[PDB]
Amino acid sequence: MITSAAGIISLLDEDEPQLKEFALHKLNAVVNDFWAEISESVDKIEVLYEDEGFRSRQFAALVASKVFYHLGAFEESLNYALGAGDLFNVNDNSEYVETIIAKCIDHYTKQCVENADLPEGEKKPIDQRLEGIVNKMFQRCLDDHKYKQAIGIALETRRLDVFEKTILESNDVPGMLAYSLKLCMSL
Amino acid sequence: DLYSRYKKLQQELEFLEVQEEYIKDEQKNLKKEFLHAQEEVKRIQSIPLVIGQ
Amino acid sequence: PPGGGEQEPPPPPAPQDVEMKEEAATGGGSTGEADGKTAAAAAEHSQRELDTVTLEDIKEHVKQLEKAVSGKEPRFVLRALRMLPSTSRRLNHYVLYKAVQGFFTSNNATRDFLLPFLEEPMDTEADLQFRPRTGKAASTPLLPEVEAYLQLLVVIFMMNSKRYKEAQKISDDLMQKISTQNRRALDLVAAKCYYYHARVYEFLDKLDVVRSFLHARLRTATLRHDADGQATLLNLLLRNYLHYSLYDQAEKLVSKSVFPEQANNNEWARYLYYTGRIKAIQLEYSEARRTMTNALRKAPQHTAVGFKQTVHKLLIVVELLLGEIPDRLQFRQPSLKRSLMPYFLLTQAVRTGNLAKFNQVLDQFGEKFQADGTYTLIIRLRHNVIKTGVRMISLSYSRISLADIAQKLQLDSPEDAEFIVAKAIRDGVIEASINHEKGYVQSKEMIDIYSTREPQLAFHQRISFCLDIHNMSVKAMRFPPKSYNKDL
Amino acid sequence: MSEKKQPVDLGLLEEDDEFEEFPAEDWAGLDEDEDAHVWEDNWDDDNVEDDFSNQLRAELEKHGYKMETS
Repeated sequence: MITSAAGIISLLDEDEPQLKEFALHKLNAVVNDFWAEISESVDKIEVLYEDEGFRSRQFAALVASKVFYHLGAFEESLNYALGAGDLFNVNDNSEYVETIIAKCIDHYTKQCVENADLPEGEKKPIDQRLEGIVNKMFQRCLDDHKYKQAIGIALETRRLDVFEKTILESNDVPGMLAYSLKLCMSL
Repeated sequence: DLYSRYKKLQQELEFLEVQEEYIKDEQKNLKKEFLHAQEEVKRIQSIPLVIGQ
Repeated sequence: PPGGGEQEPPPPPAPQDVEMKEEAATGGGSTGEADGKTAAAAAEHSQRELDTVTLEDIKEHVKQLEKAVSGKEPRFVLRALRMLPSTSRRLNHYVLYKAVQGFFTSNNATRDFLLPFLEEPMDTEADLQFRPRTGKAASTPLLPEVEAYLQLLVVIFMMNSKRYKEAQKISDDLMQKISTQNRRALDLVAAKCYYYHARVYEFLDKLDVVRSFLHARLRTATLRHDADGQATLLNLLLRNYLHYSLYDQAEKLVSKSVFPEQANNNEWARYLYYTGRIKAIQLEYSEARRTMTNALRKAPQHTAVGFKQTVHKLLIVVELLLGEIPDRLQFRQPSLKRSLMPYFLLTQAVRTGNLAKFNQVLDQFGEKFQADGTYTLIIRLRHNVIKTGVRMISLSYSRISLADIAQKLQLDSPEDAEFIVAKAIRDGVIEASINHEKGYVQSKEMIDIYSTREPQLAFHQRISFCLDIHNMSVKAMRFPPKSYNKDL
Repeated sequence: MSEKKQPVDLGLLEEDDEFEEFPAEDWAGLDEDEDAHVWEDNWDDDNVEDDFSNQLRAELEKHGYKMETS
């Protein structure tokens, strides 16, 4: 609805957040229209995100993450995206979700490669919710596996037990193993 | 083979990437060898000589 | 009547031959080129396309052709339709269907058959394989011809064309990403279409939907793009923000980005014109001046006569604000002259700086520049006359008379003289030494350049910048020869 | 694109619809004498001409009368 309206900025800079809630809810509607209007409220969003005063971290984390890849690098967005805590999001054809999970997967397997040559010692901390949101879409694509990318992503994630559940239900097992080795020898 | 095309192509990417420093070495060295041979055939020519027609 | 009747048939189908040859050469050439490798060739036919568009923009084609010459509208491409193999019979049909209308006569219409143009894309555009590129190369060229003459109740049909275009492709897309040359062309093509129905948009209603969703359509393009199409889509948005925006708190300095490599020999000029127009409101003496002047010196390709006249008007208008206004010298055309004719007297009257008379003189014959609306830059200029005047005083001598120069400036008073002078000093655009001894205010007023005074620190940045430009010019004489030697 | 030149050209057509060939000839009166001459030098020429158009256009003959008085 609103475009150049600066009122939501004043509302975001305002106390008693109960009136800020639906304002942010309506902000999520116009955030796709104009991402430049939130740029001045970014710092305050970060401020209210840091402290535990506000009850919902994901509401601020979503806005921050979506305005960050609109403004700056995908890294800063992915930080709050993976630091959004508990989040419930259905599968959508929208650009935002597919892109943020694209960067999520890419950075995930990136960290997997970085930790691949270091089997022991100085192990980087890995959150459980990351593994959850990754394995959710991973299993979602692992339903019928589509007989193509299952063993591919299974290999690219550099995980030990990940490809054991992939070979549980499959067609032409020797062909799947042959294709697997053929894929593994070319990398 | 669809998802395998990526991982298979990465090898070609690295193989095409490794040629950069190679052609760098070639273009930087062969010009030095070029001026080397140039001065080699230049020093062949000397001032004292015989004048013909 | 008998003479005109006997001489009637030859004139109308004049363009037909060269037009058919044009579409055959361009279509068959491009398709026959990228058929083997589409992903290899990139934007080779693009410049040819835009050239053909800019060439066909001035077309005098349809004048008396409004009667039964419209028979070309129902017919269309029809290349290898309904089946991929066995194209020989269709090679015969290419001659056949053209021979059918060439016997005696043919049934023709105008507004009768219009909407059902989507029949073929419902199944097969052409070959069932290349459909997106062959489809766009089919539909898009002939659409402006049918949508020509915007007036006379074609608005509704134009809306039908809109929703049809959207539903077939633009709404979202035929697929997630094309990632090819036909896509790289689809950018500027869809953009051109946006500029085409932009007039229809701004005609009566306003924008509640399309260009607002064009942001989501813009970011749907990945950041790995060359941002050519992104910039072209940014131009229409900026033009939509041109007439009324008034909020500089965001898009100014937010819209700034990495600014990748883009030339096109057009977009530079028009976008610099846009952002120049936007940045002309705060009166920038340093950047906007030289960059808009350079922008004026650019884009020689098509027309500097009918296009650059506006940016030239704006140029001299923001130029006279500094007190020194250059006129038209090197460029000779019978357009900018007539355009600047009413403004010439006053822009020449700027240097004179007479408040009383010219106050009435401006409003007297003033028409266009006061039709610009809301009297902004002119209500600024009216009191800018005394600032440019006192600037001319800063360029003038030091000693200030209480009588002579006070009468010359038509302002006589001890206080406001030194006051306004001090206001000219605090600007920092000039140099003056404030001194009080006998009650008279003098000035050093040295305009002397940096010659023989701290030379190194003076021309340092000049040397660095100019060497940078010459070095990127060396890059400019480096990379294109490699682009020559790539295929050989 | 270049298609944005159309409404500007139409605007020029409106400017031509205002008066018919009046400024053409009216300025041709000066231009016929200004023809074949460099338009670079005509800037300062028209500047001084318009500057002295109001008063002291000549002033050269007035100097002799200003010799004894100044």
